[PDB]
Amino acid sequence: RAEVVFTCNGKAVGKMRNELDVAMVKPFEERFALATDEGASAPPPLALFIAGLTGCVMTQIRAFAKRLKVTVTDLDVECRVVWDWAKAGPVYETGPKSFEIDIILHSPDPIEAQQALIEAAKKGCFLEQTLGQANTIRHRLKVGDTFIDA
Amino acid sequence: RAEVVFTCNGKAVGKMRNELDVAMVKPFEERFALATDEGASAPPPLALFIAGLTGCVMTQIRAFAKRLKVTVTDLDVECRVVWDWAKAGPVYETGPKSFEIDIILHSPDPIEAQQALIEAAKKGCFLEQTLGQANTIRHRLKVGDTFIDA
Repeated sequence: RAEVVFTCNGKAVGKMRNELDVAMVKPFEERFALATDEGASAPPPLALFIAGLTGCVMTQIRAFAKRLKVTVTDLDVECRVVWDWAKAGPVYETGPKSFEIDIILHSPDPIEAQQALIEAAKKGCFLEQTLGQANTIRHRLKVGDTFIDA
Repeated sequence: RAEVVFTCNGKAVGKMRNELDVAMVKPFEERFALATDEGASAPPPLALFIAGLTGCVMTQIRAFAKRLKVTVTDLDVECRVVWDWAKAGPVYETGPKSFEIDIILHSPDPIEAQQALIEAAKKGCFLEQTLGQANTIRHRLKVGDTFIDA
């Protein structure tokens, strides 16, 4: 199994800002400091993906906590995603292997209440709900003035 | 159908750098300039996701083009993703609605060759292969020194 492994350790700061410490772990080790927020050399694509997923989960936890009667302090979310690849003639093909999200709430509330918040956050999180089902991506290729299926 | 809609227009620059012009379109309009690369106020989580997806696709196109005998110039990739939400008691639940990726190669090669490159890029793209299947995300909640399922 040739693997690509990313992790993200997210920490809640400010009102809605999440500071996302992303690392490639395999095939080699690199770190990227990213962030998300709500209100109003570049990293590799999988770093943006894992930061997005971690930030999405964190955002829903933070948005829903008071509504669901949970006090959360110094929220930390740790996410690990594993993919694998295989040779396919002159190129490679890929797929997902595992997704893990560990959540630290520092909450004074019942565990049942904390679980309700995590469940609500899972269903509120656009990206989690996307990842939980198969999706069809329509691809098209420009030819002249038109786009054909590709 | 209450929708959340993001777009990304990606442009290839440099050797592997992709400049990703992301917009929220619904529920309101915001723009974010992002980028990915390979070698060696913060945006919302869905902006990082769509930038990641667009950058992943572009990276595979660029990595595979010469290997598959395709000349690509001034690569541009346009991606549109639509989700929807619905009320669920005191909170909301979400899901994916549509994914569209339009590719502009400016290539002097046969259309069949360009399609082979796009197909190879689809299978090489970690994120496309992730999105094409259902995934299980294991969630855990810290309790004391241990993590329980959540």
